Amino acid sequence: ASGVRLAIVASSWHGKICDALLDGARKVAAGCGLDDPTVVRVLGAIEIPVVAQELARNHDAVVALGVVIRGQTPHFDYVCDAVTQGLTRVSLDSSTPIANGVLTTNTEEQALDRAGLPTSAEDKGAQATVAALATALTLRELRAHS
Amino acid sequence: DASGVRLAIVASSWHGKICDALLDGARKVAAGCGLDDPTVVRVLGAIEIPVVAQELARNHDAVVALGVVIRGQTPHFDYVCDAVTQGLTRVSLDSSTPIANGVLTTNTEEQALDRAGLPTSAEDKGAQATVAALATALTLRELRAHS
Amino acid sequence: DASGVRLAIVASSWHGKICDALLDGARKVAAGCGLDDPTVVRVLGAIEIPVVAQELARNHDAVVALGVVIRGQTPHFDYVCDAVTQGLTRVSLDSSTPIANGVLTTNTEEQALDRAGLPTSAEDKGAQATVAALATALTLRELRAHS
Amino acid sequence: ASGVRLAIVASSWHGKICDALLDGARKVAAGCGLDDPTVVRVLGAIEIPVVAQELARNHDAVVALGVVIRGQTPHFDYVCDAVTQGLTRVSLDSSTPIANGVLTTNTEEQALDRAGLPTSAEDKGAQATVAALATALTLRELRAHS
Amino acid sequence: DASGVRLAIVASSWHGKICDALLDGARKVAAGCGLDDPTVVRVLGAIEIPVVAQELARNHDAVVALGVVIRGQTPHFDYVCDAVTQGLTRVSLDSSTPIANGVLTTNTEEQALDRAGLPTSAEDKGAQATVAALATALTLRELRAHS
Ligand SMILES: O=c1[nH]c(Cl)c(CCCCOP(=O)(O)O)c(=O)[nH]1
Ligand SMILES: O=c1[nH]c(Cl)c(CCCCOP(=O)(O)O)c(=O)[nH]1
Ligand SMILES: O=c1[nH]c(Cl)c(CCCCOP(=O)(O)O)c(=O)[nH]1
Ligand SMILES: O=c1[nH]c(Cl)c(CCCCOP(=O)(O)O)c(=O)[nH]1
Ligand SMILES: O=c1[nH]c(Cl)c(CCCCOP(=O)(O)O)c(=O)[nH]1
Ligand SMILES: [K+]
Ligand SMILES: [K+]
Ligand SMILES: [K+]
Ligand SMILES: [K+]
Ligand SMILES: [K+]
Ligand SMILES: [K+]
Ligand SMILES: [K+]
Ligand SMILES: [K+]
Ligand SMILES: [K+]
Ligand SMILES: [K+]
Ligand SMILES: [K+]
Ligand SMILES: [K+]
Ligand SMILES: [K+]
Ligand SMILES: [K+]
Ligand SMILES: [K+]
Ligand SMILES: [K+]
Repeated sequence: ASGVRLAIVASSWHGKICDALLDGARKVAAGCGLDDPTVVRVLGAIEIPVVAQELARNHDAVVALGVVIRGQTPHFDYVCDAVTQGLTRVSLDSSTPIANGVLTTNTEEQALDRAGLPTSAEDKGAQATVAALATALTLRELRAHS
Repeated sequence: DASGVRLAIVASSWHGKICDALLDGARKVAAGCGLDDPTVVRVLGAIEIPVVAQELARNHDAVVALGVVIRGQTPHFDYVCDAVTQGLTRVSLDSSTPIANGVLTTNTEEQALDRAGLPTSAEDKGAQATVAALATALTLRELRAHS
Repeated sequence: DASGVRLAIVASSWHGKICDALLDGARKVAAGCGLDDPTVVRVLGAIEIPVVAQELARNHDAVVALGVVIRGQTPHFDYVCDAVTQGLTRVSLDSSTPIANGVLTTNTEEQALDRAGLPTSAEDKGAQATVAALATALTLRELRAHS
Repeated sequence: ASGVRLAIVASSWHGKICDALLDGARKVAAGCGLDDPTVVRVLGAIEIPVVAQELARNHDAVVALGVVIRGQTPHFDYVCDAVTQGLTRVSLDSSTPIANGVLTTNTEEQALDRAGLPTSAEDKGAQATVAALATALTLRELRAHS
Repeated sequence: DASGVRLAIVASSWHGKICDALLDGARKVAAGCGLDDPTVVRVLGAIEIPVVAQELARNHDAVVALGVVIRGQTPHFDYVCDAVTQGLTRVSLDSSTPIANGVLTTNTEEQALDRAGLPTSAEDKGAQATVAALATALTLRELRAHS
């Protein structure tokens, strides 16, 4: 994957968990021969699609990282609807994979469990970067050459 | 920071005290960041915000959307929140412009009060949404064309 | 006052009595604001509104959507309300024209009656939507080009 | 209303219920004096929008007929979501009424009761055709003419 | 006789054994209808299907979408299914190409196995989706311009 132009946009709402996701994505990127992907920080998940849209203009793949955790109101449902709709539209408008590393949990421990910390069951940042890179390589192979 | 950003704020009026409080928070953040004169526009309800947001996005770096939807006796709340979600999301991507989320969507009036940055509120979504708008605008300025 | 704005109203007919009442509300607000002859068009059910509202938006500053969707025995209500929600939101932004929300989405007949501005009704969604349509039309006029 | 150009697309999943919807639609078009409508069969509700899109290029109105009955899984919800987004989009892209004749029920009993059979409470194939026809005529009047 | 139709199949790999069974059902229908060599592409998860389906749609009469989403401990399952639903629906209509539904969306693994055309499965979702794809391609063929 050393030739792929990779972008990562990570939100900052719930800082420790977001850093963990990013750390996972970067390590997968580096392990695949990419030492310097484009990394951009935004505040919350609502801000990801617009930044992903900009990044997709000149990258083969964008990894979307963030953490939405349910509060006391229906607001959680609408934040996740907005991000779902936006990323989906961005990937199709740009014909570019936007990988899903945006945790959507009922609880904080569930998010921690999926963030790739030493005792976590899995790592979404890593998983989303693999998805982005595999899908970019597939698309490159399907498209025009040579 | 933030003094060159062209900010717009669109605020509904459906629950007066709450709406005015969100708008105050948005405006105080803008002033704190060197923005004394953002474009401020008022609409009746949340459903009116997207079309007005769309107009504003043509000549601003960021738009803050403020409103309050509180659940009543019917499914109506669900559809109002869906319309706004789809609309703001479409607007931000059609215009490549941050549309910051300061629209409260609550089960109770208590909860909305608690999130509007009134004296005894736990938090202020109006202030938070303005931080998001300004920061994303600045990020986009950095990402886009300059030499 | 809105004596210069071009208003259209599209009202469905499924549940006639409540629909006529919504229309009455809409027309009264219109007349009170200086508009005695808005464009009024009738459609069968709520699913017909967006396509007609689309046509009306090409020739008006605001469209008021009126209708009544009352829950039955099946999930069907959800998908009818979903469709109207997506459509009207699309139409408003495609045409950059306010499409005002006067479409009741209720669990019972009692609830729709209570929101249709009949004599003993708690409120009048037709009136409310119409105020939203005109105030938004006027706001947009002030925002857009004039010399 | 004898001058409107009418197309009907019906899915075949739950065949007995689908035919009764179609018969209801056919009776209303015949009673309103139409030149026999363009009638197309598709397998399930999921296929309706893409065929509706084709028919909409050559017709004043499309009647969409189908039956979705909830099963053991959440699949029902997503099937109904797809058809909702699709037809809505098709009607607005083409500026053409796409009438609602898609039953979305919990049980087979409920579908039967809405399919215009002798002991049925309602006739949705009929209801949808009236809506299509009336909306076609309304748009014809709103649009440009002498 | 579908020997003339250009068929693509995109299948995810999340839950490998089940995806493979779905693919096998698809292939068998395809081969039974005269198509020994359809375009087959593997993607990681269901989120990746729309963008690849879009690419396939430029060069094919029909695309079959195969995949498996099984609900976990969080609301994540709902959003993943919302994304796939919206994406595929958008792709079929942008490109006017049948995109057949072979994406399982189940609460349990047991449910998904039962729908995947295994020896003891109640039904075969892969086979079903392919019949839908091919049949819809043929219909569109007769509906469109020919002599
Ligand atoms: O990126 C993000 N993440 C999260 Cl967790 C939230 C808040 C989730 C909503 C919880 O708040 P409550 O519903 O007001 O208690 C957000 O807005 N944006
Ligand atoms: O900006 C807004 N805010 C709110 Cl709270 C509503 C009504 C919420 C619906 C509650 O009332 P009920 O469902 O009729 O009891 C709106 O339409 N537009
Ligand atoms: O404008 C409208 N209004 C209403 Cl109330 C309906 C019926 C929705 C409820 C259906 O009843 P069920 O068939 O028992 O679910 C509609 O289709 N179109
Ligand atoms: O036109 C249609 N109709 C119906 Cl009823 C279905 C399946 C309903 C899904 C129920 O099955 P289960 O959820 O697997 O038990 C479809 O796909 N397409
Ligand atoms: O193609 C797919 N399939 C599936 Cl099953 C998933 C997992 C959805 C369930 C996630 O588990 P949770 O994190 O425990 O909610 C996916 O992301 N992509
Ligand atoms: K790109
Ligand atoms: K929680
Ligand atoms: K990690
Ligand atoms: K702008
Ligand atoms: K309440
Ligand atoms: K405040
Ligand atoms: K730059
Ligand atoms: K207009
Ligand atoms: K009822
Ligand atoms: K009234
Ligand atoms: K102006
Ligand atoms: K047409
Ligand atoms: K059932
Ligand atoms: K005319
Ligand atoms: K094609
Ligand atoms: K499970």
